[PDB]
Amino acid sequence: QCRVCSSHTGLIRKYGLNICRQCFREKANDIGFNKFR
Amino acid sequence: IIKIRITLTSTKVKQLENVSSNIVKNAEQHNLVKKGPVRLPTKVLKISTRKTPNGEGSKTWETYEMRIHKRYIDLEAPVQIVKRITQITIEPGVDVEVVVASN
Amino acid sequence: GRVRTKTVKRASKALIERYYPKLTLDFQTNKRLCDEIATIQSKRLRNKIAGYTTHLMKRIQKGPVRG
Amino acid sequence: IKHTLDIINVLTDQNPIQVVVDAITNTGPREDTTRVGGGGAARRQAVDVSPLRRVNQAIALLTIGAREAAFRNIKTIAETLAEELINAAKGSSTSYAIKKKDELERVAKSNR
Amino acid sequence: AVPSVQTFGKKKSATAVAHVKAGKGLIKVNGSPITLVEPEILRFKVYEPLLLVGLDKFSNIDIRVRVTGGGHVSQVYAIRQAIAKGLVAYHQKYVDEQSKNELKKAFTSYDRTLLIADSRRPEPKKF
Amino acid sequence: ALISKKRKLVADGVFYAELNEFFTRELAEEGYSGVEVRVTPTKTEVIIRATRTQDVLGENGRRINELTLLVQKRFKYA
Amino acid sequence: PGVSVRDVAAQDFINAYASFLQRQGKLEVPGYVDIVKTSSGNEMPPQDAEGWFYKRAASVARHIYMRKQVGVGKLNKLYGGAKSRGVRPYKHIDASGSINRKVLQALEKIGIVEISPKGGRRISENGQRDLDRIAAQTLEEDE
Amino acid sequence: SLVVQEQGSFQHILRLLNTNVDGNIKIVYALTTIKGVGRRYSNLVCKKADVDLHKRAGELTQEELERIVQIMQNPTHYKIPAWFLNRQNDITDGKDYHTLANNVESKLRDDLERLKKIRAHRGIRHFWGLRVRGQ
RNA sequence: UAAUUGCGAUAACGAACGAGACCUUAACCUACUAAAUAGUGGUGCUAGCAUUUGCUGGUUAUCCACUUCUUAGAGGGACUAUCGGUUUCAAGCCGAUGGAAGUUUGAGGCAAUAACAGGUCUGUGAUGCCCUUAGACGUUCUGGGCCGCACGCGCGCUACACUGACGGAGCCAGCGAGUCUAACCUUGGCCGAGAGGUCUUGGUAAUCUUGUGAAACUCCGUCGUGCUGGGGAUAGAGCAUUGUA
Ligand SMILES: [Zn+2]
Repeated sequence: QCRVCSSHTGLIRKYGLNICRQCFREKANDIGFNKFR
Repeated sequence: IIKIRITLTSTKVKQLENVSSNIVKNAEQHNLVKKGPVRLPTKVLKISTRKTPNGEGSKTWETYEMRIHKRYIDLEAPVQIVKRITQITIEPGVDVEVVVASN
Repeated sequence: GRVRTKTVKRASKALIERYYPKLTLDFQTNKRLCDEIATIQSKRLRNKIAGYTTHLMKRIQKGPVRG
Repeated sequence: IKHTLDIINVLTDQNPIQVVVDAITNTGPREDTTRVGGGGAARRQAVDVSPLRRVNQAIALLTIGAREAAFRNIKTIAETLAEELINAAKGSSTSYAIKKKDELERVAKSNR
Repeated sequence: AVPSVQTFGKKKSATAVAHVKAGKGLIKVNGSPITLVEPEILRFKVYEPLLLVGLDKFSNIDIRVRVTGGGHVSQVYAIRQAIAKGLVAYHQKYVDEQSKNELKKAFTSYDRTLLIADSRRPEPKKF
Repeated sequence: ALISKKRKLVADGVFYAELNEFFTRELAEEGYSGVEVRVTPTKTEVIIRATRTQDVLGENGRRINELTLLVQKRFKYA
Repeated sequence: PGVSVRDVAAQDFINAYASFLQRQGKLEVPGYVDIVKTSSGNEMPPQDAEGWFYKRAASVARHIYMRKQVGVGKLNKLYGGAKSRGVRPYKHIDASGSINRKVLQALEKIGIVEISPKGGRRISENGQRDLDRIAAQTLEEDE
Repeated sequence: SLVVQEQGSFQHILRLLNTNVDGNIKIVYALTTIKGVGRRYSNLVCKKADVDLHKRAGELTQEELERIVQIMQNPTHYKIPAWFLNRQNDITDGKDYHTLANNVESKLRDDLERLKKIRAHRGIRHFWGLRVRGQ
């Protein structure tokens, strides 16, 4: 499940981060992923 | 007598080049033998992301990006110079690595 | 339409309004002149303004303008 | 195409290039038709197609006729392409391109 | 120190480096002669810089070529451009200027890509 | 120990992110400004730039201990 | 100005070397060749059932002369067959390794290839001499 | 190759192993006509009987037909290993077989009646299948 | 005028936020300033073949120089430049030329604004509901499911061949990814028709896999228009792998 919002769904299980796409899009800027292009 | 190789990795080129020029000029101003800051290709890590969040409208696509730059400098110095330089050069954003072996 | 944003047109207007002498038909000297007379935060927008002062400088050598 | 040119030579034709160019000259429709309105039941106005589209339509009718002939028969494409380009080099009404050209100009004639 | 001249050639991310030194007159792409190219049709393309200015211009120079990136066609264009470039550069630095310019004139008259790389860079897919 | 270089650095970014989040949520009434994590050979130093440390360092230093253990217990440090 | 492999055409050189191995007769030939298809990505066995093992020994010799050292896997990749999977699209299928390996052992036993310390089958000195000689011959037939 | 011309000799439609074989196709694809033998099997069998396949099926003697029918019934004695065979490692007998044209169907019925007599899912689904689809 | 974008006329004259624009990116740089984790040339050590110089290699340090190719930047660079049409000859439009680049060279993020019963916080308060609990909303344990097939609908993959299939040889990429308190990407040597097995090994990586020797494609052969050797559905028997199954 997504280690942020109790969600079985949306999971980005890649690289061992396991945040669903909705929360990972928000935490993207704090993780290191920024908008270039 | 230690022959050491240093490798930096960073996303912000200003801090990385600050640390690089610092180590360069600080290594030559007290007389050391070195190979200048060699520059590995900036790898651009991209992530494909669908435009559609809610299932309304057709499917079109987008892209996110990150630029990762890596440098390396080779040196020959004792134990104390390496310890002190490693402690003094520590910066945020820039990740430094000090390897001793030459195999 | 490559319509120059109001900053470029206004800056061209003013720059030619008080510094008509040192500007000619050439962008290359109007550019470094825009470096030495003005403080523009970007090289691109300075090329914008200096280039439009170049075009306008080509328009004032033929007749009197609304300025 | 190099094979086709190897055939037009051994087809008793001294200049394969002039054969092809004369095919292109002969197979481009002078005047054509267009489906102009006219009020529901759309009649066909006789237009006069451009030289550019003349050459276009020429090369088109040629390659298409030749491929349409070389399909499901043992003949290689180069031989029906030489065949087409030679039945059209000097139009003989045994080629596809001269057929279609003559019919386009015929319905262009009937519709004026 | 044999008088050498190194000039590259690009077509669609396929590069060919050409090493034109002073020798008996030998022309080789990837350690194999220019007579035996992988494509048998595109063959003559790699000839076109040798024929467009005469076949004697090579009796004094040994020309090397190495090709990386691209496919077969991309690298054919890469090596013919590398050949033409290497020739006119050796003629610029070693032979006089008028010979080199008559050479670039001969080259530009037929194919203007023999001296200038391809200006159709792959399109960004535009997300 | 031992994670791939890109994954190592990104997971360090996630680490700083999560500790910054927790420290913004917890020390809200201690004028918390930011944090900086320094990785050293022996231990890891989580420096709390908080503009009211007299509360963060409470009685007997307790509120720091109570915090370290937290930042230990969930992140599983020795 | 010397005769070598790097001068001749491939289809000529392999015609040659195949004829050499076929007339000399001195090779190591196994009995499965008359049965075996060269790749799993194959529908039918080779058309030259009585002299294709020498075609592959030739292609291999010429391909080991041309570089440092190659293994049996690089031969599976070289032989490399495109396979149809019916309603499924075409894939790259590695070829049989018995053909490649036995080609290497039979060209090592007779003195044309040799296992190099970089773990790879390297073209031997007598292999160089003989291949360059038959390249001379292939250049003599055209004269 | 060689234009060699023979006046007559070749027959049009022949027969071997009680099956019809037509003689102007290559021998591989003339033997493929029957059941139990395909392109690859007729290829290997005609590499074993040492018959030239580049020579068509109208250029074959009965002496080659006797060798072919011979290899049909002894494929493990002419060195065609057990991988090449349809019905290998049989449960009924424990041998390896290559079944022919009229026997493949009898083996099929033997198999489906094996699964029906045992009453497996395959049998019931097969029979209820044929029954209900046909009815 | 792309525009309530401007010029002009005018009981209207200001001024704000919309639009643009701020932001992030591309393609040229034999000119900077710089390299065994990239490459080229020269030199040695060395192999083969020709020998008349030559040809093709081996040598992650034998040294030297380069960055022409690869790569970190700094700069530059474009300004719709120049010419001509068009327009009140006003902001602009359009054609040609030059240009790395001239449809706004082309993509998208950033606001304020006024509309949202839109998702949940495991936020809280004697808060109104049903009961309060033998209910299983909790657990488990087996084995079945999610595919089951007259059909409707749709996204597709492979095809009806001879610019083709099969069999021989030629052999050219880029975007990636890859193992720790574990078993990931795997060269090479043996066994095997193959699938695979076995004994080793390099790489936590611009260093090893990997030059990812990819396929379409090139060439030399077989077939010859025949549901053919096109097509490979369905079905039979065997042999192995992943997995507790
Ligand atoms: Zn979530």
